[PDB]
Amino acid sequence: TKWDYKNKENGPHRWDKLHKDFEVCKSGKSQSPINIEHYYHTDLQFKYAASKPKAVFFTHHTLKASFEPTNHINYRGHDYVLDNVHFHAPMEFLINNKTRPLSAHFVHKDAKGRLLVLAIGFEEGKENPNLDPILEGIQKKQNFKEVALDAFLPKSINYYHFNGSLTAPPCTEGVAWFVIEEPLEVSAKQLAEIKKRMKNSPNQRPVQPDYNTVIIKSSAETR
Amino acid sequence: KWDYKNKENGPHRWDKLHKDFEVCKSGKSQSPINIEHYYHTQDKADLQFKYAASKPKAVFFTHHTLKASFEPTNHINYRGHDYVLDNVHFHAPMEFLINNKTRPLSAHFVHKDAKGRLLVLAIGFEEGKENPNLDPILEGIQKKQNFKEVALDAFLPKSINYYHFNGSLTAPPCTEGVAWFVIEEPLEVSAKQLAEIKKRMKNSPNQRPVQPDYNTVIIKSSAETR
Ligand SMILES: CC(=O)Nc1nnc(S(N)(=O)=O)s1
Ligand SMILES: CC(=O)Nc1nnc(S(N)(=O)=O)s1
Ligand SMILES: [Cl-]
Ligand SMILES: [Cl-]
Ligand SMILES: [Zn+2]
Ligand SMILES: [Zn+2]
Repeated sequence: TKWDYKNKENGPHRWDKLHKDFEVCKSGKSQSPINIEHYYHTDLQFKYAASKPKAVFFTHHTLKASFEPTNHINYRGHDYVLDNVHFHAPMEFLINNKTRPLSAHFVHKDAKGRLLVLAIGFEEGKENPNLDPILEGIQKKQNFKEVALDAFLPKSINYYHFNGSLTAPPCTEGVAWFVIEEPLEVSAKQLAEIKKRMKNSPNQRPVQPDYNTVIIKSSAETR
Repeated sequence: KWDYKNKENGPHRWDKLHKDFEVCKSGKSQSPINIEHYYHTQDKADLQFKYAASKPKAVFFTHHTLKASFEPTNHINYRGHDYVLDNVHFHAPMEFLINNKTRPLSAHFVHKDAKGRLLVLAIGFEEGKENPNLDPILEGIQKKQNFKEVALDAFLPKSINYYHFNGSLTAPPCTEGVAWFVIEEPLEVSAKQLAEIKKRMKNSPNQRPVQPDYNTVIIKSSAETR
């Protein structure tokens, strides 16, 4: 069958049934997303640059932009190369039970195959020029307009870091999550646009059981 | 049948012996680990002890360990969650490594709350002064009924430094979602206590090798146990 976000046979409460591959979606004790609500206050380097997408496409219910392996985040002496950035409407992670209309995930992998994913919400407000090459380029196959990855995130960020899982099947654990507290802005026309291309259909996995995930809250400079 | 020797049933093959033991290989948050990257933090009063001297319901050898079980009269309260102490058992050598450094012995204080959530407390021993606290266990195991009270309210240090993370049981079925608190400060043990303890664990190492670490989030803090 084909996993989706509907309230029926293939929906999130039933991903585990569709494939044995997806069983950890139910049996796992560190599944994402969660409500980030209880945490501790208290080594992250960015190597992003304007990058022309390898491809920009709609896949498995998300708007996805893939990249050549030229961008990295270095964490605790290991490089995690950015594979792709994709979008969720609404945001999957809740910070103290507050949702944003959109979020973006920056998905990275190190040499051992370990995953590090960075999440950040969007706020309804002013236009965000960075969204445009992705929105302009679903429409193309070839020389894509560069995504300003080095301008995308806040210069100064406050983040929550915890151990979790992929928020979509096969829901693999061992994902190093960094969730940024600061919203980016997106216009009313851009959001409606982005939400419409993901078929006016919510692609937000519900909050999963939280087994007292150890979450630290900190801050860093992205540039 | 699972064991710690280098043949069919050893640590490398636990996932193969039973399908319940599959998370022993497939898990992304398996224990023990080398504790070497961690975050320093506040003393948020998260961890409060309600311990008292307790006579073991039993002291016995099971699954390569020497175990003392207790009545549900002892607690750990964490972040507004109460965990009742189930048992104390031993590992030789110590399973969690602190900054890649060895210990000859460790103790795990295994707790379970009403929902079945697991919290385990670990502390190492070093060769030195004799430890009187171990003696009712060494003395109580060649006996079967009346066990001497274990001074649970005295076993741990009054002031502790610990590392807290979520991990797994270090023995099959390697269940994850285990709340680990590893106390950095060691307790003491004599050469005779260490040797007999090992003989009561049949002079056979019951130490799980270190498993892969997927960027485990560890906070380092401190508390007063009494
Ligand atoms: C190739 C790839 O990135 N696959 C992903 N599956 N789930 C993800 S999520 N919502 O946890 O970021 S990413
Ligand atoms: C009943 C019981 O306590 N079972 C345990 N299995 N593994 C444990 S450990 N070494 O992670 O503390 S405890
Ligand atoms: Cl998110
Ligand atoms: Cl230990
Ligand atoms: Zn995502
Ligand atoms: Zn143990």
